[PDB]
Amino acid sequence: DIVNRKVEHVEIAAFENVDGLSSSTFLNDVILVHQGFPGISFSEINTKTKFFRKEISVPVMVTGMTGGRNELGRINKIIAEVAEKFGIPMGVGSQRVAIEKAEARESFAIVRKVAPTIPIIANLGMPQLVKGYGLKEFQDAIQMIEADAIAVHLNPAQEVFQPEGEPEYQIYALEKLRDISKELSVPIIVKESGNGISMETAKLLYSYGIKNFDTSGQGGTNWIAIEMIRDIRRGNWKAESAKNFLDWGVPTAASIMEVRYSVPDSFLVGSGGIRSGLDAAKAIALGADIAGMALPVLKSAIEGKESLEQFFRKIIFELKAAMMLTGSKDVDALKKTSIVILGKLKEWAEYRGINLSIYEKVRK
Amino acid sequence: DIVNRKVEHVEIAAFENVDGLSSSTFLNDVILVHQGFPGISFSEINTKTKFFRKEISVPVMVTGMTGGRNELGRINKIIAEVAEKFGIPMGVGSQRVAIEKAEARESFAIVRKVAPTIPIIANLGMPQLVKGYGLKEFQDAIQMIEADAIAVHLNPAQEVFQPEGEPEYQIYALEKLRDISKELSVPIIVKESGNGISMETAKLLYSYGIKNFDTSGQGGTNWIAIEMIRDIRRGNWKAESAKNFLDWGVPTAASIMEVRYSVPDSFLVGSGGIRSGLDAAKAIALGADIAGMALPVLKSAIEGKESLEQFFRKIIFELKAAMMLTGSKDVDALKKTSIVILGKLKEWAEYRGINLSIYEKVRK
Amino acid sequence: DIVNRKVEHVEIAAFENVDGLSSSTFLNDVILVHQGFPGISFSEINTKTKFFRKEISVPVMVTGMTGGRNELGRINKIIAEVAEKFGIPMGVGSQRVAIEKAEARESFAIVRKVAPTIPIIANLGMPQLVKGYGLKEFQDAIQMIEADAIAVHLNPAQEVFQPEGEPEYQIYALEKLRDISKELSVPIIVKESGNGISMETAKLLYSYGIKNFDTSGQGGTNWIAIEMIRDIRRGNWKAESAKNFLDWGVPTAASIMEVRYSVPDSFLVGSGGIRSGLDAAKAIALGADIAGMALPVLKSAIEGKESLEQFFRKIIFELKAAMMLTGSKDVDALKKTSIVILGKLKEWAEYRGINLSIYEKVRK
Amino acid sequence: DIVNRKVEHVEIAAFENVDGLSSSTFLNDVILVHQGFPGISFSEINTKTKFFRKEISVPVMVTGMTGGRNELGRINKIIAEVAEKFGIPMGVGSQRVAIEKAEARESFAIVRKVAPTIPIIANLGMPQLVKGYGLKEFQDAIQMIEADAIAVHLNPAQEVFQPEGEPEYQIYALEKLRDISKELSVPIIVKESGNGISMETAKLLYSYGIKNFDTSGQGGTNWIAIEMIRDIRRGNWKAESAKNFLDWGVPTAASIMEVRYSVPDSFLVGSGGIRSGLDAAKAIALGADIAGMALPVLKSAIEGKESLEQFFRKIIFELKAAMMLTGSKDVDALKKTSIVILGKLKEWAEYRGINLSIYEKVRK
Ligand SMILES: Cc1cc2nc3c(=O)[nH]c(=O)nc-3n(C[C@H](O)[C@H](O)[C@H](O)COP(=O)(O)O)c2cc1C
Ligand SMILES: Cc1cc2nc3c(=O)[nH]c(=O)nc-3n(C[C@H](O)[C@H](O)[C@H](O)COP(=O)(O)O)c2cc1C
Ligand SMILES: Cc1cc2nc3c(=O)[nH]c(=O)nc-3n(C[C@H](O)[C@H](O)[C@H](O)COP(=O)(O)O)c2cc1C
Ligand SMILES: Cc1cc2nc3c(=O)[nH]c(=O)nc-3n(C[C@H](O)[C@H](O)[C@H](O)COP(=O)(O)O)c2cc1C
Ligand SMILES: CC(C)CCOP(=O)(O)OP(=O)(O)O
Ligand SMILES: CC(C)CCOP(=O)(O)OP(=O)(O)O
Ligand SMILES: CC(C)CCOP(=O)(O)OP(=O)(O)O
Ligand SMILES: CC(C)CCOP(=O)(O)OP(=O)(O)O
Ligand SMILES: [Mg+2]
Ligand SMILES: [Mg+2]
Ligand SMILES: [Mg+2]
Ligand SMILES: [Mg+2]
Repeated sequence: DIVNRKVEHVEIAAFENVDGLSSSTFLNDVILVHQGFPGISFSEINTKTKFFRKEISVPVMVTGMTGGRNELGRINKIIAEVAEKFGIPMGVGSQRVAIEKAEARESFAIVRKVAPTIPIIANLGMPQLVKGYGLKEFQDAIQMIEADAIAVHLNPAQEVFQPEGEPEYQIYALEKLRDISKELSVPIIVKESGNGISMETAKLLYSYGIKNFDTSGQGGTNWIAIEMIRDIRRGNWKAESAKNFLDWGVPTAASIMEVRYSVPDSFLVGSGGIRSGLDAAKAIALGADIAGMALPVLKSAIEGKESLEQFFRKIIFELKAAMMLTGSKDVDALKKTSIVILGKLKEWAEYRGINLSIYEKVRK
Repeated sequence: DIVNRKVEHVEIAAFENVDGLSSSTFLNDVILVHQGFPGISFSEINTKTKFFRKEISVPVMVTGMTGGRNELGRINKIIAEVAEKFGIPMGVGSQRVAIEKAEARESFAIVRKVAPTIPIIANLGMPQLVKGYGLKEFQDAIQMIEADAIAVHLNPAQEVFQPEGEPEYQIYALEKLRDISKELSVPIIVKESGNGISMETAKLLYSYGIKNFDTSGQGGTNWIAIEMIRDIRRGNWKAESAKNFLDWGVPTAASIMEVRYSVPDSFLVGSGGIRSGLDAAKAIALGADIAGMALPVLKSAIEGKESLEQFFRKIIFELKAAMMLTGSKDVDALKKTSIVILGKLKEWAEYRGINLSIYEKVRK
Repeated sequence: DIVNRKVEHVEIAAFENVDGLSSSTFLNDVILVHQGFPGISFSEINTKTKFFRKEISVPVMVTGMTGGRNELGRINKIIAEVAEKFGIPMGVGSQRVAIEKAEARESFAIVRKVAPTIPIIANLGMPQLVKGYGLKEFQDAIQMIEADAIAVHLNPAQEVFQPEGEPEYQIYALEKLRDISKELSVPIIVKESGNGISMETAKLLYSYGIKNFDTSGQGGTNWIAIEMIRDIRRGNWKAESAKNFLDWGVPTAASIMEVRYSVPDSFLVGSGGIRSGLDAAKAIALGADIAGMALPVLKSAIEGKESLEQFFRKIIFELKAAMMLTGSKDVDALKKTSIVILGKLKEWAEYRGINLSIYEKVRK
Repeated sequence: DIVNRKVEHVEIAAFENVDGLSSSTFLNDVILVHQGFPGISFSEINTKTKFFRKEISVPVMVTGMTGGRNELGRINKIIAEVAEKFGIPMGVGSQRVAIEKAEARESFAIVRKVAPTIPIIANLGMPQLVKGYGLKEFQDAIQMIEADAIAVHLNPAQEVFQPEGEPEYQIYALEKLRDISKELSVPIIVKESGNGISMETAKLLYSYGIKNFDTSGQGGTNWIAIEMIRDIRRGNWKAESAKNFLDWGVPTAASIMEVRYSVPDSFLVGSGGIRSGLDAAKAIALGADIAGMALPVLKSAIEGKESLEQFFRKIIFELKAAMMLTGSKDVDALKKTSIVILGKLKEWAEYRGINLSIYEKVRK
């Protein structure tokens, strides 16, 4: 039944109209300044970067999506085996379903069988931490895929509108997380899920020892829309209310600025509606260390292995194009390349007290 | 004939295109910052608040609308009995028609028969104060429904365009109001009716001892539009002139900022185009103490009791969703949650000398 | 043939699509703050104001349009006799045609026969001043209609695109104007003709003794569009070039600000796209002493006397509505009522060094 | 085969939808202030200006386009003979094709046979400097047309997406350029090709001794779009990636401000989407010394000699119209005429640290 929600999520995300529905990343408000004389050759561009203790080929990761059933495991297999080939890290979806059901385990474990070298990121939800999960469940999630890190997701907006949702975000959960992190052999990443991380949330998490963030801002997969659709489907009246919240959240670009600014030493994944290598380049230039993608990887993987390989080729070419055209020889150079911030994003930053001058210093 | 206007008002408001016609609340310019870690559970959210000497369940009121005839009284009865059930305060429509016609009284009195505990708010127009109404008429309006307060409405824009309108707003009326307030057993609220309260008007009313305001800004029911339609109907040439004023007024959001800023200790209802619990949450976060609704309550009540009950359930769920997602455990926390002000509202505030820093301190 | 241009002008302005074509007044960027308690009664509003040595009923004038042929004279007659009835001043069109042709004189003179008391404003073009017109021509224009003032029009944009146009605006013309003003028994108003007066032009004219200005900004009658159409008609290739300049000029609202700011003691007509009494009210609140109108008076006059009477009633009602709703008892109060400046007009003012604070002081 | 790309470029530029495709010049954000009293006569307007050691009739140049084959040479012939007649300078297209193929030479040389007096500008691409071109190749390009200057183009964005592209922009190329300039008898202009010059690129080039720039910003011919179309045509998957970059680059207007500000003594060509004499006037008022045009000259030349003559008449009239209407008697006066900067251009400048006050001083 949790396994049912799992297939339904994939089905709605993949096949319904939920990508950027009534929402925005604000990334149109970010412009990378063109350099007519780049000072480099396309072929000397170096996209390698660090991901904790490993080196990755490209400053992009696939963020967590699925698992919990055979056909979900075969999607995970395709994603893992292509991510392995391209040298890019992969998060799996929530492993709750596999803590609850032993039959669901193989759909996660397959990932490490087929991807022995890339970083693999485990996944559990924050509500489970308030509902009995602790050290041993985290260790199980980690060992199940020989994870290099664990992502703990924030999805209170999704939980609020989800028919069987669990909107339990008591502070006790952070106390528990902080304790768990003491004993864990791998780092914790705290990621949102379509609604973004603000400076108040980032500072709170940091105060409990969290140093690794994944923005997952509005403007990509709309998880309120997905649950709205699940509510429409089962005649649940929360559907009409969900519609009022479709543009709820911190836009990806605003979230990147907010996290980088409020916690300048954070290791930061910029994700939520990254759809091209240009999006990826903007997210990095703005302040992220790596760009995250989920939905377009799902849709490609469903079409097949070769389709997903072509997808990654395209993303990597686009990223390098944006590095070439900004004179950025490597990832560090891109992080400090010249940008323009305009429009609503500029107004957002101004109101939120993000001094642009100190901002520019911090992102460089 | 006044009773005729009363039915015509309800009919045009309920069934014609007058809601936000060529007007705007500016509430799109207000964004509540999403908190990925709320620090609370949905079920611990407390929406109780004070309304003068009573406690109400939810920081929302139904503002005054109707009365004056049987079928208008049956609408009032539906509204009152549902408002009683939900623990929310209800204003009635103008009681002038019931001061003028004894047959109209029951259509107001029914309200207190069916709603013994909730705050009930009386209603008289400012133009009547200029035209001979005094203490006794106020006392009659109050006792008629055992009111906990009286609303005195400002509708000069409506009166200007109304075929039988009375645009008499001499300053003498305020001297009279101040005198009446000395002797009244319940507080006075001064409310607008679709065109909003500016700082000049708020400060003027305050200088005369008015401490309780209801913004009723532009962006919701368009009363100039209603009278334009009444003019079109009777071939009155004022109709074409009304069309030029459809976007006349202070937008609800700007009016909330203006009243809170210029009279920081005011008890403030934010109303005019509040259509969801998210609107309600924005209005409160901006500076209102409670959100007011009229038109969508009318339209639901016309459909029936159960329809109105479902409407309030939806509003309350949406409000609590916005409280959850900003980490607001109670109404006081919502009043000081993090916001972003963008666009035309920001430009409005800047021109009007609303220092945003002192504004943030004042709204808390 | 000049008489032909006169007929063609009226015909294109009245019946073709040239009103606000690809242009804007910026008046949407000006908002009059609504006062829910005006402090006045509609019937005590006083709209009287000064126009040089005469009193006028309403702070509105009909600006110069036509004359030069019988049917143009009958239009002038209708305008004059209604303007006389309403106590509002009337400018006539360019009297060049009547200096050049004795048969054209009656079409101007009729105006004073039918309107003995209102201010009547003569009209000559600046290019005529560079081409031989002097004191006597001015005196003839004045005595022809017993004028209370003379308007000298600036139309370089129109002259550039006009098939038989005369774009001669040598500085010598100003020396001449200054000399002529020494000897003239009535004041000179310098007016534009759809393209507006900037601060550089206003200060220049002031340095030569001009104190009376009529903005005639872009956003109403588009004179470049009129000449474009005349060019299209006669296969003149200047038509395609005119199209590139359709949005050329200082917007009416910007021009009012610019003239009031740069020449604070000016007597100022705000005109160019004034289409309602609300437009008129905004223009005066912004800084004008009176609002000017041409095109909509033309279109009404063509329909007839009664049609023009209804038009003025509508304008006057709308003005008084805007005065009522801002608590403006008289024209002086309107000149200092509260406004909001937003959008492009705000950006225009900022770039042009119009300090908003000193601006508010100067207009009040 | 390079000859083939040459024909294909002309064909796609002339006949496909690539002019301002998903791009913008930002020139709508620049407004020349209208002067109702110009202080001059149309006929006294002087448009003559300096182009290195020659005088040209009009502050406009045809920037480099084509050559390399007979039919391309006949286009160059038409352009050269009309440019000669109008006294305006002409750049030729890349002469690489003529260094590589002796048969291609006549298609460039024809230009000087038919245009003996106007400035003629040679052309070579920056990638060729990293690939073996040096002094002698420059001298050959120059002598081939008795050039008065050489343009070295920057096209890294084009090279990235070009099927046979050469995205080699190593810094060594500037070292070489600086050396070559020591020994060359004519000055070097560095020009972009539809994606614009930033302050970082301008300052870099300046640090290597480059004093003459041609902005070629986005908003006109979209070279990424041209290569996208060439990619679509040959089934190259880079096509989908090109689509993501269609709005990549510095908008012409922004580039003019950036180069003028960062290198205040530069000799500056403002080009990229200059389509009218009004565009030309804005570019000069903004900070350019001359306006450049390519695409609309190509399209006219393809129609014929008389068509191109009419095109230049139209451009010249529009320029003089804009000078008339700003009171600009000559090109120096236009360079310091009053402007307003609004919108995205204003935001661009602000973020990039272009102080508008020091900007106004520098451009005047
Ligand atoms: C079908 C699907 C399932 C997902 N499930 C999870 C989950 O189990 N755990 C998690 O942390 N994020 C999950 N996500 C959220 C993504 O990891 C990501 O944060 C979000 O979708 C925004 O990125 P995108 O716009 O590139 O999809 C899911 C995404 C998709 C499309
Ligand atoms: C049919 C109807 C009649 C109304 N009559 C009154 C009135 O008698 N007195 C009053 O103060 N306001 C009256 N109102 C104005 C409302 O109380 C409220 O201020 C305004 O409609 C804006 O709120 P809304 O957009 O939620 O309707 C009326 C509203 C409606 C829809
Ligand atoms: C048909 C017509 C002819 C006009 N001719 C004259 C003219 O002779 N002299 C003059 O000063 N302005 C003349 N005007 C310009 C107007 O006085 C006015 O400045 C301009 O039309 C802007 O006002 P509007 O938008 O209300 O028309 C003419 C206007 C119209 C509609
Ligand atoms: C068909 C065509 C070919 C071009 N080839 C050249 C080239 O060989 N060298 C060069 O420097 N620029 C070349 N350009 C770029 C233009 O000179 C100019 O910088 C750019 O097109 C922007 O101006 P526009 O928008 O007026 O076309 C070419 C332009 C066109 C339309
Ligand atoms: C986006 C995302 C977190 C989707 C998973 O949400 P979920 O609440 O269904 O996950 P759980 O299985 O952990 O409850
Ligand atoms: C919005 C609102 C005040 C509608 C009632 O206006 P009205 O002038 O019809 O009310 P009265 O019966 O008090 O005159
Ligand atoms: C708007 C306006 C001045 C129209 C009259 O322009 P015109 O050049 O036709 O007038 P003249 O008869 O004075 O030349
Ligand atoms: C715009 C422009 C420079 C077009 C010419 O680019 P190209 O790379 O084809 O020129 P080359 O022949 O110099 O390579
Ligand atoms: Mg969950
Ligand atoms: Mg009334
Ligand atoms: Mg003329
Ligand atoms: Mg090349």
